[PDB]
Amino acid sequence: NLCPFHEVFNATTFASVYAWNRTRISNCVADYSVLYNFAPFFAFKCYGVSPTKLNDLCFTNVYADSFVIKGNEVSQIAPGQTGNIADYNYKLPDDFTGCVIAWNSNKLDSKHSGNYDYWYRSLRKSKLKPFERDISTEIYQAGNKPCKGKGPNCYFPLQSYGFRPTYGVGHQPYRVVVLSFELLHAPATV
Amino acid sequence: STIEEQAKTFLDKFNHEAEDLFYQSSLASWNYNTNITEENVQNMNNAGDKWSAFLKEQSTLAQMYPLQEIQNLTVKLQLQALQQNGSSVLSEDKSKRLNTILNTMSTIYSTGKVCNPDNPQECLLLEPGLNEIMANSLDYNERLWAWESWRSEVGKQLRPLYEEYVVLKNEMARANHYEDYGDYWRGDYEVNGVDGYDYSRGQLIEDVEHTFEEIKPLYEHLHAYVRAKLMNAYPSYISPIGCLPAHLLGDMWGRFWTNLYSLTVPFGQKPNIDVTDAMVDQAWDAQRIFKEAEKFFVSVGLPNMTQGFWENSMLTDPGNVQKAVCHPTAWDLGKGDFRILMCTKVTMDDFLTAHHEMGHIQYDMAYAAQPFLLRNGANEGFHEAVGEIMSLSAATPKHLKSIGLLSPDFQEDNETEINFLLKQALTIVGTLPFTYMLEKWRWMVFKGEIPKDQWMKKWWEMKREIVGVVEPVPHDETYCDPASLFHVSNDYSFIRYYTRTLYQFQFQEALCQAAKHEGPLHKCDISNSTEAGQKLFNMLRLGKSEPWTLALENVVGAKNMNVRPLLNYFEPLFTWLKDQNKNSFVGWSTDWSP
Ligand SMILES: *[C@@H]1O[C@H](CO)[C@@H](O)[C@H](O)[C@H]1NC(C)=O
Ligand SMILES: *[C@@H]1O[C@H](CO)[C@@H](O)[C@H](O)[C@H]1NC(C)=O
Repeated sequence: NLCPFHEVFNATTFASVYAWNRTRISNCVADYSVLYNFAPFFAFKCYGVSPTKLNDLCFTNVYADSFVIKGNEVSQIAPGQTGNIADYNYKLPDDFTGCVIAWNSNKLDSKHSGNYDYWYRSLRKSKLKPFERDISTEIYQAGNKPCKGKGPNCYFPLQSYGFRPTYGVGHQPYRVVVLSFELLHAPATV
Repeated sequence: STIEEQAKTFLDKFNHEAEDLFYQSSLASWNYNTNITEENVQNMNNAGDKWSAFLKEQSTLAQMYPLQEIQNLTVKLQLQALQQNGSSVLSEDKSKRLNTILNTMSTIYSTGKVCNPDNPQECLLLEPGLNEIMANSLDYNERLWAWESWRSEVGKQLRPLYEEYVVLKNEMARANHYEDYGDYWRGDYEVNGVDGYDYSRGQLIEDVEHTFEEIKPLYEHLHAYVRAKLMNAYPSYISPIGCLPAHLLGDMWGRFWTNLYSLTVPFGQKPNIDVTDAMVDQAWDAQRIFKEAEKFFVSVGLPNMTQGFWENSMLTDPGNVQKAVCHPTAWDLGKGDFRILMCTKVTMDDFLTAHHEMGHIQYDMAYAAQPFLLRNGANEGFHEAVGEIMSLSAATPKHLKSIGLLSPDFQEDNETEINFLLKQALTIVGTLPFTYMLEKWRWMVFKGEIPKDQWMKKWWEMKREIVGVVEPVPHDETYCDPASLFHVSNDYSFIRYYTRTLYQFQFQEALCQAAKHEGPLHKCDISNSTEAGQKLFNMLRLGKSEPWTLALENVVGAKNMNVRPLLNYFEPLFTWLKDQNKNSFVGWSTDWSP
């Protein structure tokens, strides 16, 4: 058969960065021509595996994440990076083996009046360990007084993404699909 | 958590919300500027309203972090910029009265009209008719009549409003932990907190006075030459002792001497160079001028320009349909959106203005990486200095020959150099004493050395001793002659232009020094020189993070205002003027009266 790689790149909508979506693509025959056939990619990196040597490699689990970020925040999707995304939203392990694919999507993620349906986390008590999800909207207390609600020294942790078609190039939406390759002692199915 | 940490996580939320609300306000203003419609006046107004509300709630929440415990310089600067009480420190009724008086001032100045002579239908407005009749005129009577009529129609109806406005603004400034309104305006050129680079308002006054004292010889020689030239064309009207009439000087207020070239040309046989015919012969459209400007900027070393600058910004007049305004402005919406609003044609003026606005655009792209409250020039004369140095570099004959607007067989002579130097001097060095005198008068009026009942006689005295122009007719104290200027009636500062010229000449000298140029300074060119571009960008990227005394030092090697580069620029003209007016008298005596 064929791997469900098409339904990941061809999704009608993409989840937010602070709440990304992970799908396991085990138990299928890898093709990779679907990912090689899509639109030109603003970025295409793979650490650990050669792009061409992907056909003969046998793996047991292939994960596929999906989110939407800005243009100048794409460079933070890499092992050993510091920023607002790599600390609180999405972190990759220092030992990584997979490909990172991104492509500009301005025609689909711009409402000309504020596409406030995309959110990211800017305030957190501690950094995020690799491959962790944190979906919470509890008030963040930055002062020395207990917080009874929104007000002085009490902020909403999330921050909205406002996307417009007239923005620059670093403030435009970019859909990112990373492909983490996991190798285990169990027999390989991919 | 300490106070520096609370300040830091409060200043990040401000930054995000503010960039969004400013983009919406600015896109609303562009849509109004590019297309005038009541819906557009309506939306400009609603978005401005939401921005002002945010700013005030955040400056009322930003008052809980004292500056005595903040150590970081950038955080302290942002908090200081966000903690200003402003006009809100006044009472509600007083604030409303001040706003109404400012609004009525703007309305009377904008819609002021003189129609007394002949039938009332003979109505002449300022911009269409008065400026046109003042730019070119050969009759004494009409110029004197226009001057007196405008001065009366302004002062007679504007003096009490100016008195009330002065009193209210002085009270507000005193309540704002200052000395007067002049001190409030002078607080911009202030550095405090870093050792080695410190400044004060009195230091600024002393520096301005010292620079004017150093520069006075050149202006005296230029004034003597101008008076000698005007004697022949306008006989039996100017005494040789000096003090040319204020009205008989070109511009309505005599801010510039640009339109005096037709009467003060050194050599009429050799005309100044022009490339309008060259541009129109090669079918140069509005796109090619900006393409060539971008090519020059990228040849210097600065980066290219985004596509959104090409698709979004408009560069040509949209015709009778969809009327707009033609004022060349470099728009910076903030979220990676840079646009230019201007209608261009085949003219040298547009060719230079393209580079002038592209300089501001490059500055904006350079400092766009700074936080929201630190995205500005170090002073108010830093943007214009960059614009004018790029314009100066783009107008050299060598550059014009290189780009292709002039024949390669063309040759330059000393007569053309003298003509160009005099053209530059009539605009740059001819507007410094007027600015200095006006700013000094405003400072003394605001602070209190000037009696309330003595406002016009001392103004004319200072104009006589400093600028060197007398009143054509006596004026009683009821008049409010200074208020006729656009800047004073609309609450604007004026020292910015003096500071801008003094900074721009230093910047040009320092930049073309590093390009390995040998010869006169006025022929310096920066094309095809990456070192100068890198040196300029090093200060461009700073923004307002560092004090101006350090940004200035990073480029020219000096941390203060200097006038030596300005005198070096006009050295051949100074020598020629010294050689010229050796038979005529030099200087003026204020004893002349009508
Ligand atoms: C998905 O695939 C279809 C056809 O395979 C194509 O028309 C479409 O542009 C792709 N992308 C989206 C977002 O639907
Ligand atoms: C996202 O992940 C969920 C499980 O977390 C899965 O059920 C779903 O199919 C994925 N895709 C979309 C578009 O929701």
